[PDB]
Amino acid sequence: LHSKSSTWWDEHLSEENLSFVKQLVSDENKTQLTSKLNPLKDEPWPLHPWEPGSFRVGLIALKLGMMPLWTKDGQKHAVTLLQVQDCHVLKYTPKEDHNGKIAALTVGGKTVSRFYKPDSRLEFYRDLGLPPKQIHKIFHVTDNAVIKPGTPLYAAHFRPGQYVDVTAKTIGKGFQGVMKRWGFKGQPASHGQTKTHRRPGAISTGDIARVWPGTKMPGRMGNQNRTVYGLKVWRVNTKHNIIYVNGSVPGHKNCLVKIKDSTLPAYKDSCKNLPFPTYFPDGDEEELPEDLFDESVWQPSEPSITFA
Amino acid sequence: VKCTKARRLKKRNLRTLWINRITAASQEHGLKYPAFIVNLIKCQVELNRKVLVDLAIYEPKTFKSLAALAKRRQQEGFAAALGDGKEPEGIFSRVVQYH
Amino acid sequence: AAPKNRRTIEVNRCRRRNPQKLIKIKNNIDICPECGHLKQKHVLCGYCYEKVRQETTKIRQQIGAQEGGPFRAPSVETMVLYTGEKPSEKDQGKRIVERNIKRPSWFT
Amino acid sequence: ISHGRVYRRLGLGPESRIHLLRNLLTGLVRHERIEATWARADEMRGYAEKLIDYGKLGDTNERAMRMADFWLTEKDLIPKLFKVLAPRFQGQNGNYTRMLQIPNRKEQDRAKMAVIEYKGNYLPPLPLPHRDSNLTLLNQLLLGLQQDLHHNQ
Amino acid sequence: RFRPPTPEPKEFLEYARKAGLVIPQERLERPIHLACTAGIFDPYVPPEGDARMSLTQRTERLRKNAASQLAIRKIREFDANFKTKDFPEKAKDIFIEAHLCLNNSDHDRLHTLVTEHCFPDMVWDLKYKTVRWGFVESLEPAQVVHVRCSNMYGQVTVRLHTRQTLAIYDRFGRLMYGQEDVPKDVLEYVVFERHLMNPYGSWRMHAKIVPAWAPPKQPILKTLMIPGPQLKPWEEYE
Amino acid sequence: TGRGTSSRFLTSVLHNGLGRYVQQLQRLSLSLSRDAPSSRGAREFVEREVTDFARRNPGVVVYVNPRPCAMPRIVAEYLNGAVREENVNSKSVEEIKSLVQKLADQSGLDVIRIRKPFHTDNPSIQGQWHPFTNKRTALHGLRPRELR
RNA sequence: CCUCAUUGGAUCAGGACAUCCCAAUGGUGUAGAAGCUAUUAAUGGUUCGUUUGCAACGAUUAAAGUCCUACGUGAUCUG
RNA sequence: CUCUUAUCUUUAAUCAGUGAAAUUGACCUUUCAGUGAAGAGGCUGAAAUAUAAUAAUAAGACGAGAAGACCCUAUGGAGCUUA
RNA sequence: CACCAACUUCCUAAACUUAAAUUGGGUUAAUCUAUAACUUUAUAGAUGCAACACUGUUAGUAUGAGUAACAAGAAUUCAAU
RNA sequence: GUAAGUUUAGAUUAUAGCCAAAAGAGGGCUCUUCUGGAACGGAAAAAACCUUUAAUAGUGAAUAAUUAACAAC
RNA sequence: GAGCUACCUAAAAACAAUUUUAUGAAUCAACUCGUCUAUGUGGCAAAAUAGUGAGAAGAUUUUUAGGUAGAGGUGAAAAGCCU
Ligand SMILES: [Mg+2]
Ligand SMILES: [Mg+2]
Ligand SMILES: [Mg+2]
Ligand SMILES: [Mg+2]
Ligand SMILES: [Mg+2]
Ligand SMILES: [Mg+2]
Ligand SMILES: [Mg+2]
Ligand SMILES: [Mg+2]
Ligand SMILES: [Mg+2]
Ligand SMILES: [Mg+2]
Ligand SMILES: [Mg+2]
Ligand SMILES: [Mg+2]
Ligand SMILES: [Mg+2]
Ligand SMILES: [Mg+2]
Ligand SMILES: [Mg+2]
Ligand SMILES: [Mg+2]
Ligand SMILES: [Mg+2]
Ligand SMILES: [Mg+2]
Ligand SMILES: [Mg+2]
Ligand SMILES: [Mg+2]
Ligand SMILES: [Mg+2]
Ligand SMILES: [Mg+2]
Ligand SMILES: [Mg+2]
Ligand SMILES: [Mg+2]
Ligand SMILES: [Mg+2]
Ligand SMILES: [Mg+2]
Ligand SMILES: [Mg+2]
Ligand SMILES: [Mg+2]
Ligand SMILES: [Mg+2]
Ligand SMILES: [Mg+2]
Ligand SMILES: [Mg+2]
Ligand SMILES: [Mg+2]
Ligand SMILES: [Mg+2]
Ligand SMILES: [Mg+2]
Ligand SMILES: [Mg+2]
Ligand SMILES: [Mg+2]
Ligand SMILES: [Zn+2]
Repeated sequence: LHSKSSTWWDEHLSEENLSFVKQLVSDENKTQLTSKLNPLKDEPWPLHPWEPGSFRVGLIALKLGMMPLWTKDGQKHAVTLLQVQDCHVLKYTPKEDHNGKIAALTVGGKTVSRFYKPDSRLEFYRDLGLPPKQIHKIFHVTDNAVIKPGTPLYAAHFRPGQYVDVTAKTIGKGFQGVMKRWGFKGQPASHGQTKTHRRPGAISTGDIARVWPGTKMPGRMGNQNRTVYGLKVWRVNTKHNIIYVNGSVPGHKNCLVKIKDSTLPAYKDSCKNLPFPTYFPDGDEEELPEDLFDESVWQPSEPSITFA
Repeated sequence: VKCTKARRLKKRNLRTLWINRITAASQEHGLKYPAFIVNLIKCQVELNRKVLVDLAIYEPKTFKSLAALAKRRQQEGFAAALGDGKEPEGIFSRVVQYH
Repeated sequence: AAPKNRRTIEVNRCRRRNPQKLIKIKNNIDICPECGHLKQKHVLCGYCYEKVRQETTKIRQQIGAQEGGPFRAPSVETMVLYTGEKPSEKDQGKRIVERNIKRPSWFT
Repeated sequence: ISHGRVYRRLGLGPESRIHLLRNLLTGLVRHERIEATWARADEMRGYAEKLIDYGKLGDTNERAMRMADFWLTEKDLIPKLFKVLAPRFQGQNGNYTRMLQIPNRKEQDRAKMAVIEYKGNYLPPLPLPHRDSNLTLLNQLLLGLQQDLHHNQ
Repeated sequence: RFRPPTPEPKEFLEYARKAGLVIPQERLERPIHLACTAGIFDPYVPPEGDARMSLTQRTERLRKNAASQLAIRKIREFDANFKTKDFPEKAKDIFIEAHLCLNNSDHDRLHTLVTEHCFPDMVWDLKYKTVRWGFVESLEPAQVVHVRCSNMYGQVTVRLHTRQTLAIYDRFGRLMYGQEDVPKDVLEYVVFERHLMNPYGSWRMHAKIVPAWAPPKQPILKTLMIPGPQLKPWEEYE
Repeated sequence: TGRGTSSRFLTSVLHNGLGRYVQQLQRLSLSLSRDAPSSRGAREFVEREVTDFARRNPGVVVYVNPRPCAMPRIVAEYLNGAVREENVNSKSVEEIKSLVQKLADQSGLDVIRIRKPFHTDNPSIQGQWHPFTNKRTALHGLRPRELR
């Protein structure tokens, strides 16, 4: 037929070429990712010193899960594990184009296949010389903290003792009622209640002869962007690029999250101690220990706690 | 019923249109509409509002002369009233009597 | 709750001719190379499959005649042979189903 | 919310689901090629795979016998499972069942259908989707690329 | 309340076909009347080489008078004016005039110039069509070639060699078979007939005889596809 | 009824008055009955008034057709091609005489809403108003706030 | 000569401020602590039971405000 | 009940077949303040405003229904009791 | 130191001066009959003589709505197993 | 200054108003009498207030009423 | 018009098991009835369904045929019943 037809990467490939293309595409991922492993030796942009009021870039990480953790005081803290995975700087804007006072950096993590993606996204990455990433996000960065595109970022970018903010899409609950969506009391089970147990009561008053905008009603619950503020970093695993963040993080396991320094008033200028542009392992000024801990943390393999 | 009633509102709406267009044309030469209409009458010119609009749109040079004429008659009026007593009447304030 | 007003054809014509309610055109229709009949890309050909099942029913008919009753399933492998074919050494000790027709070209 | 649940709700309830799948499995073992609705055939495929594993355990295994006894309502099939199907699939580590989609049922319900079979059976081969030949234009260009890449290190 | 379900009964055939019915044959009280007989009493075999001749044939008929002239006597017995000398000309008049009707489609006149075995073989495949038949000069004069007789019918095959033009069109005026205006020479044998008994019987064109040794006719302009055998999944091609 | 009907502008057939005035009506057809009460008044029009009308209008061709008739009818044809038909059933001589004269004076142009009482092809003598008339120029044509 | 007949609750609450608690202040017959009076402010909050047919109490609270929305709200439910 | 929760079936929803009912002046069917008889999508003045569906809620259209209630009227009835 | 504005009035042509139960008068659609007319008319005589509305009657077709609601246990070699 | 009025003959319908203003009587309301009103303009929307002799065509004109108004030894 | 229902006449039927006794006694089926709640409300049904309940050898229940008729009949009186 002289009409539109559908195609996908595998339609015309033979049995042998099916394996060959798979190995080739994975081969390219290897070479491209090892080209960018050395930022400081590839014309790094000038590195300005830290000044008060600076905001540096953040990372995109995958949610591994939760585990228990203890402090030297014996308290148990439930902690979430975030893995920084194929995180690169992707695009830079200046203050003018972003229209904010501050500039913008777009980061991206969790490389994905190239086979079911629009041509537009693939061209964007081919210019940058990176395999495609699962998600983009935007970070507000001051001019001193700008980092050149194509620069990888690592869990060591964060250090134990700093507080952080995580934003991710919450678990979806589908279309829900009014009791489970907004915690409405509902109506009694017995004593004459007829076909009204979990229903909303009166919508509004009789006078206004309408329903106010923003009235809470049954609808689709979850799958929204939410942020958690002021989560402490208890430990960083440099070998696997794992960050231990106090408490709960929005989203399901294997959900990508946005990690950046906390914007709460208390920790206004705490990034003085942290690597200001970012943590460069290519610099190799000093080789980090595999596990970084916060001082209060009780490390395993230590003597059992005796509150003498 | 609407067609019959619009027949009489048509004549008042066109007069509103003519006045708006006349005010536009006179303000170009610096005259408010009341002054232009009144002082033209005092010169014994009986052009109506429909005809005045045609002059403004299609005869800009002739309309400009009328504005000067109406301004001159207005200027004469101020002098005549401002100077109390017997002062010779303005050249353009002369009224041609009929019998 | 009952309608307060009759709904006009102009209102109704917008509802039932909206694109959300129209039949979507299909891009996954293709031809079978062997028979030249139409098929969808991800589903088997309904004409070539029809050939196989009609032959399968014939074979299953013959199996029933050999068994002669319920609960007579063999404990050994089965094989189907067509006129002009004889069991090989590997075919020894396996139930043999015999078909009058010649070996079909597709069947191997 | 049905996140993470790995079963379809079929039949009159949980027990009815098992019995419906049990009959389909019994038919599959006897005939080795069955037509059912796509959803039901998909639900029964998992049990078809695991049943062969139990047969591999062996005739003398008591747990296999009890499981085989439950699932095969016709008891003549029990020798078939242990002495025919299991010997056939000794080499394989999995993927004993082949399931494909066939046109919609022409019976006024227009059900989505599937043909499920055990691999290696004696029936006429199904008309499977066959990939293109290496002689096609696109394949040759890819084949040309492969030769250069391997030969040049 | 309600209204009753009346069943509310080219339609009787379906009614009785679905229901099924015993249709006993009926003896027609009035015998059907035939003014012409299907077929030719004796199909004249055209001698080989009778064409491409650029009177000898008439002599051969005089020899066949044993089986033909006796029939002429019968033709005279009922009319006494049928002379094969003048008949050739009259035959042409029918032929030429009859074919001309097709242009106008004056089916009324044809019924008076052709029998009930030629009208269905002249108009049936021309409904929703606009033929244009014109007669160019006749190469050679017409000649009687065979006279046979059987209530009592007589057929006088005539041989004509003429040049004609045909330009059949579709409903939409598009050309379908022929050239708009180009003469072609044709040697066709026509079989006239008459109902001797009827007082109001005359000579009308009955049928035409096609020699096996005739050249093939001009083909249609359009190109045809002849479908091959259609096979159900059971069947296989051979 | 204005929005429910067509409209046009004031016009003349061929600039009728510029060079010479030409009468638009070009033909009158009157059909009558010799003996029919409805056509009595039309009959008197033929007896008395038809000839005088014909002489006054020498460019109008008049056809009078006495025939067995049910309604007497007047058909008027114009140069521009318009055709107008009138029932003359049971009308007096005065009415028919009045009607016939109205037809002669009319033009073939359709009697529908006329948008404007006036019409000119040369509306302006001194130049049509455009926004720049009554705007004074500037030295070197400098637009406002331009530095130069 | 006598007379007499819409409103609770549940759910969800929108609003007024003539402010019950929380917050900022003036005065005192304000030593401190408790209070009294007035200005300002509508911010979020303003409990659970028993006997009750309207009240009558118990134990709490920083407080258990006063009113308007056709008992605010019966095509949401109930006495 | 505090204080709700999980599972399964029904229904729901999507696909195929069949196919009602009350209801309906016309509708190209918005929010606020005013006016008004307790009263406004339609009036006055501001304001808001690409267009059509699908699934939900029930504030309003003094939403729709039944032979429901209440007072009064007729020189309209009827049952019952008597002094 | 005024302009604007309700045919209030003037002007060109005309016209002759103010909710509604009820009252006086002038025409007229349709059909039939008398006598005429002859592409559908005239003068008379007649009448079941004119409907945007009675929760009107009959029939038709919409709206609600392709909505509410309705139905066949499974596989196979199919008055079968 | 102006054109109506009485009698004779025939005849129905009507017999519950509405709001403003003025004077009384009962006791804010409620009775009684006197005056006006029933826009298409103005008063915001506006039956009852103010401007308005009937109803006509016109791409003329003059006008009426017209929610506006300019702390004080 | 008493094929429903009220009452009656005649001729016929049904009541297991268990405990008491010697029964308008007890527990509880079949059977008869219809207490309370929910569903349903153009419903499966113009009075039902699902549970829960009352009686269950008697003033019991059921079958067949006959009788009483509107100023009337019937009524363990609810002004009930009489298609
Ligand atoms: Mg609850
Ligand atoms: Mg419930
Ligand atoms: Mg509102
Ligand atoms: Mg005006
Ligand atoms: Mg619309
Ligand atoms: Mg889900
Ligand atoms: Mg799932
Ligand atoms: Mg509130
Ligand atoms: Mg206050
Ligand atoms: Mg309500
Ligand atoms: Mg509802
Ligand atoms: Mg459907
Ligand atoms: Mg709209
Ligand atoms: Mg309002
Ligand atoms: Mg508005
Ligand atoms: Mg739907
Ligand atoms: Mg509503
Ligand atoms: Mg009375
Ligand atoms: Mg009475
Ligand atoms: Mg007037
Ligand atoms: Mg009136
Ligand atoms: Mg009538
Ligand atoms: Mg009608
Ligand atoms: Mg109605
Ligand atoms: Mg009606
Ligand atoms: Mg419909
Ligand atoms: Mg609906
Ligand atoms: Mg449904
Ligand atoms: Mg009885
Ligand atoms: Mg017993
Ligand atoms: Mg007892
Ligand atoms: Mg009991
Ligand atoms: Mg008892
Ligand atoms: Mg009784
Ligand atoms: Mg009683
Ligand atoms: Mg009854
Ligand atoms: Zn095929």
